[PDB]
Amino acid sequence: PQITLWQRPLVTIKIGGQLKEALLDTGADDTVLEEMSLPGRWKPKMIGGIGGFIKVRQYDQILIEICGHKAIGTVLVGPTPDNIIGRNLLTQIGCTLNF
Amino acid sequence: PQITLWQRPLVTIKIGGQLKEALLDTGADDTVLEEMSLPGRWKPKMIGGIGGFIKVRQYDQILIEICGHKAIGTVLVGPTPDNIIGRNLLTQIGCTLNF
Ligand SMILES: *[C]([C]C([N])=O)[C](C(=O)[N][C]([C][C][C][N]C([N])=[N])C([N])=O)N(*)(*)(*)C(*)(*)(=O(*)*)C(*)(*)([C@](*)(*)C(*)(*)(*)(O(*)*)[C@@](*)([N@](*)(*)C(*)(*)(*)(*)([C](*)*)=O(*)*)C(*)(*)(*)C1(*)(*)[C][C][C][C]C1(*)(*)*)C(*)(*)(*)(*)([C](*)*)[C](*)*
Repeated sequence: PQITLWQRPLVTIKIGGQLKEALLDTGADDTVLEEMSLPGRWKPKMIGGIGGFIKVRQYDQILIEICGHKAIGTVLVGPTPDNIIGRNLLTQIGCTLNF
Repeated sequence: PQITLWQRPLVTIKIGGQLKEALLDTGADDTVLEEMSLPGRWKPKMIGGIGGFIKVRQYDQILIEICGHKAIGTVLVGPTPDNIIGRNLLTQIGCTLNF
């Protein structure tokens, strides 16, 4: 899918048996979703964004289906305002920037 | 160009006499540049991200050259960690997302 930037680029993901909409974010090094329930062990961690720093938990080797495409990596769960698909998973579904 | 996401999608911009580097950020609605010297009048504005809110100053109709292409748009100048080119300018240089 070629996506134009007039509208936010939101995509359906299936993550841990639940369905979500997530933003495709090339400025995000990582993937960060709003609080949810994931099975598994996680480790504390903090990321930096524009308004400061949040404390999140990482889970690694989480299967995620992004718009019908399957990917497996680390997902950060914490208090982001929106679900964010970063470049750690954008390079698994093969996604590039073109202009 | 075709920009692949293994590395931050970082681009050279020329804005106000000055050379800067900025990230192409599809998750940013707006363009937020590091605090710098700009001519004109602006208005207080506040924006949010991961971490929370920042107070930035907003400039309309500023000419930017992004990877050589020119566009005119609102540029927000304030306390952000990196320079971000966001959807308001990225649709102007014809940028798309592909997977
Ligand atoms: C940007 C800024 C502007 N303004 O544009 C941001 C945004 O867009 N914000 C907004 C909010 C709204 C939404 N809400 C709801 N949905 N609810 C405003 N208006 O303000 N964006 C953001 O933040 C994104 C992210 C980004 O991409 C970042 N990342 C992180 C990880 O944090 C980028 C970065 C920064 C620092 C340096 C590097 C890069 C998301 C969406 C949150």
